[PDB]
Amino acid sequence: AVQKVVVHPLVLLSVVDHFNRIGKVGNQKRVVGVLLGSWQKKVLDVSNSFAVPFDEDDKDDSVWFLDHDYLENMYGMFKKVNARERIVGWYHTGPKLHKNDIAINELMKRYCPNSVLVIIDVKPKDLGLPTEAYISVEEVHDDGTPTSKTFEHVTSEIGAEEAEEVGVEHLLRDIKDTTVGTLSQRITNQVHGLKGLNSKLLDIRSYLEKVATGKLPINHQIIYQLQDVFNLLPDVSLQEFVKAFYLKTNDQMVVVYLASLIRSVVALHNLINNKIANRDAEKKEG
Amino acid sequence: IDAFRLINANMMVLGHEPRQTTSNLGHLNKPSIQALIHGLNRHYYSITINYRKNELEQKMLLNLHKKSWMEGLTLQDYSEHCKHNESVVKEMLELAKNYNKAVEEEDKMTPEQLAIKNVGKQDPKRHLEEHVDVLMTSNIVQCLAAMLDTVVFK
Amino acid sequence: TRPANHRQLTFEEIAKSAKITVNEVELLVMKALSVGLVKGSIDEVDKRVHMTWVQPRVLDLQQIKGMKDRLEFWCTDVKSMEMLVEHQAHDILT
Amino acid sequence: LLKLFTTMELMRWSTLVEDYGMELRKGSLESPATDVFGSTEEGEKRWKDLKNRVVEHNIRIMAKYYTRITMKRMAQLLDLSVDESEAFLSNLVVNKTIFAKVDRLAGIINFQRPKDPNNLLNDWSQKLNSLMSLVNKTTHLIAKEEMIHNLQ
Amino acid sequence: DKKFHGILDQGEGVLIIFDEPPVDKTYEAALETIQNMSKVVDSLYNKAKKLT
Repeated sequence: AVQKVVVHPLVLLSVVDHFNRIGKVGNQKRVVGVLLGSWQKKVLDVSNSFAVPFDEDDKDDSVWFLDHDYLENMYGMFKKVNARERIVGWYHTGPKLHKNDIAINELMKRYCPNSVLVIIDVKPKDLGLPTEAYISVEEVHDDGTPTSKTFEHVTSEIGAEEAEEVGVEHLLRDIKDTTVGTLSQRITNQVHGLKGLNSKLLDIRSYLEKVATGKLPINHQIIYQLQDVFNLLPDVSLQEFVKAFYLKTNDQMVVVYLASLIRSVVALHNLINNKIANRDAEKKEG
Repeated sequence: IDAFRLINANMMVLGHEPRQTTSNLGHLNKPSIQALIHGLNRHYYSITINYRKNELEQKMLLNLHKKSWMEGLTLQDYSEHCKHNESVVKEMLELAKNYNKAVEEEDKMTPEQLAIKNVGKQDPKRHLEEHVDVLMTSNIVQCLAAMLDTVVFK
Repeated sequence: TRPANHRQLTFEEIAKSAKITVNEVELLVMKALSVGLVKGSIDEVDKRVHMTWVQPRVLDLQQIKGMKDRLEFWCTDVKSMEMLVEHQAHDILT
Repeated sequence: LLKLFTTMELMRWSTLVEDYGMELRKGSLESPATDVFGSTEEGEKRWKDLKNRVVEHNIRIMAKYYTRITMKRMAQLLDLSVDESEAFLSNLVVNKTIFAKVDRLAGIINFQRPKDPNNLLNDWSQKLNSLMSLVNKTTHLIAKEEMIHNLQ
Repeated sequence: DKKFHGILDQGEGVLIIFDEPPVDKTYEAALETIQNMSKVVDSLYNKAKKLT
């Protein structure tokens, strides 16, 4: 059971270039490569990657090629230049995963047993998702379902490292916004923080429309049982939470009589100091 | 980072780096003295380096490395926050008392020279409203997050 | 049946629907708190039983339909009142 | 020992008496129950102490599961008088081992913690932060299950 | 004599025990700055009266 993966920011980048290498002839719309990583704890780390010649045909949709021979020797070279690094899994792109991914994963679990795949989105780069990591489990299946492979979820993030954030800050130099700017910046944090509140809402909007309609089979295990836990706790009971709002008056009180008065009086000093310096330099000009 | 490139011995009594009609040579570095004490400039030459900055990489590195979704409307709520509002006002009271002291002083001891002989990294306007701005921004972001959360959720 | 609208249930509703006597509704709810399928509390001067409930189970497609309508009211409250904030604070946004 | 685990194992002292008619009379060997409780004067001090231990057991579980409790119902749930109930709650609260505070012109006592403004309001933000975080983990999870089955 | 936190009633003959908030330190130091702000405005108007 893997806790989470850590995206070193060289690997994604090194997927973008190889999608751009074949992209002059790119019509396969998918690039499989090998995900190198550093196994630390239950938490996982990723440091490097490389590619592999890959083909696939939708006709009979099981005809494909990793190259074991290319995977042995080139990883052997990265082992020689760096003994710290080993394989932890693989990756592909083209955000809709395809039916073959059971076959690639169950093949190369004989290189690392708890292997893990990461889907990146090279063309989608817009709203809320950097990557995603999948994992395989095989229990009986459930209380009452037929057995299968069933790609499961591992939560993901983007990590960093000292002496690579230097390459982050120096290569961008574009907008260079700090979190400070507490009037302008924090309000916009509340703005687009709420623009994802309806974005996750419109996603949970669309899911129960197409399962109440009844197209896809209802996941009786987690897909609403975790929502059954969810839908009881926006507590808004009034007549004691109404009495939260003299603390609102208390938070107001420091703003009103302290910050409006002193800011006005200090700028009033700048009037008399200027009106003296105006005319006493005017009467001494002649 | 800097990139260099060796010169020959054919122009050794002549001016090396045979550069010509351009004006982008004076930038990107002057020859530094920790570098020109060695083989610069009669052994190689220095060259100019810029970056091939591209789109389809720049924003996906920016937005994906520094990002937090639900952080923008958290609270850090009140027991850590009313204590901070408690603290800052107390020395600001004495800062106001020190602000009174210079204003009621107001002597013609050549007051631009009286201010330079009374330098203390202190009151007049520097140790002023700087705190008041922090008291303003902290309570506004605290109360705007408080009012929006009552609005949205039920 | 009432999803936390006014979840402070009165004792007579339990004593009628469970058809148990009035004096044993307290021993009945202390057992359900002892098992752990509910985490409420008991008042006795008013004999109203306050409810906080964390136990999930199946919810029988018809209750998705009512969950859709509550999610749609949840939609236009978030959507329209964000348009209020953005149009008000547009010039300091950038 | 199972009956004195936790959560009242729903109990009653008169039922404990009817479970313990055997401690004087019958059993496999029966002898320490006659030695500990069946004795005349050393048993009777242990008789009042076993009554004291079970009422001490019932005060803690009432503090767990009750906001308020009337005076008459506590007396019938402790199988003794209202005044002896007043004496039992007095020497426990001056022992500061059970937090309680009574109101005996009307008889209603309460087990509430002493309310304060910010901590109640500290609770609303905590339920809120747990709410907003969980729907993010929810929507992240339903986006995956949508993604897997759409491919089949 | 402040040895106690309470109040009495004659309509019911009843002693009542309560508590009090010690969190006046914000509002105490709030209006003491107004005394400092009163003195500076009295000083400025004196300075502005001295010369136009």
